[PDB]
Amino acid sequence: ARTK
Amino acid sequence: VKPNYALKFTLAGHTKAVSSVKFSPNGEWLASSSADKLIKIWGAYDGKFEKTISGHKLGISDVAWSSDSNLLVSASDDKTLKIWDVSSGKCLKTLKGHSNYVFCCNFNPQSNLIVSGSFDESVRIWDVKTGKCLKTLPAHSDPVSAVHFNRDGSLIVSSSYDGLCRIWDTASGQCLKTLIDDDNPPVSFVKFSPNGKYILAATLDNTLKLWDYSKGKCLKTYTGHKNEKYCIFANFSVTGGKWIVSGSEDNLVYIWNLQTKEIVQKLQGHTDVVISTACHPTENIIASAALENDKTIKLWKSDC
Repeated sequence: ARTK
Repeated sequence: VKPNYALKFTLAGHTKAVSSVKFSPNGEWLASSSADKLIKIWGAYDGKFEKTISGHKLGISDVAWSSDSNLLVSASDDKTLKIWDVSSGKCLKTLKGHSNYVFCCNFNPQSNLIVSGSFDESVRIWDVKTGKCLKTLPAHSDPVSAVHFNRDGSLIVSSSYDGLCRIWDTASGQCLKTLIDDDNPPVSFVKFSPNGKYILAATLDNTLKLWDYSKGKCLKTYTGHKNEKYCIFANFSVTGGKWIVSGSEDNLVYIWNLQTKEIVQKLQGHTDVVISTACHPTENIIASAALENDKTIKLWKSDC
């Protein structure tokens, strides 16, 4: 999720 | 003095955006986590791929080492955390209790506790050995971006998109402090300094700040990088010169002089946002990791  | 970080290795293998990289406390290993649901282990000094640890059902946002380098904990969109024995690859416990994505995690210094933060706007404290939730803190009013124990584990710091940093008493769960500056940008990252006096906090207005949390005072600000969108990790580099290290949304690693706040180096090479950086515990080594258009980890070394 961090990467979104 | 300025450092001279130079690219030594590029680590390929994750099949989606990398979310977090962390060096083992014993200096031997680098763990990485990714939107690809995997944890990868790599040699810290040679970048050599060691193994893949798998089991999460959805992407992983964070991973952290136990004090003795034997265990990892990961935080996943599958709403769990998992505790892993590194040498065997075994999932020792799956931590169930958050009601939404688990975004961040850490062991305390005795590595008998784990702290986690979630999109559910809570902070949970877990018993490592039994795997059961000891306390749930109604910490924030938006997703929790970061959670970190202080030097003796008596406090937890958390940060949130709600614009707040909060400091919690580990034993009682009481909110001891709320930190916020003259503006309310989302806070995207926090951690205690190695000596435990300070808190470094990132906000989504292109700013890092060093707080004396005891006094509730902002001592230093670090600017020049780009951070408006993503929860980018930042670090204290203490093996050589005293620096602050962070990723940036312009695809670079930024390094500042901790005391002067001047930019001392920018590291070029990644082809997407540098979401995560970590600093080796004994050598002047930085790991950096980038998002979906890049998918790689890079290892950089400096003479100071």
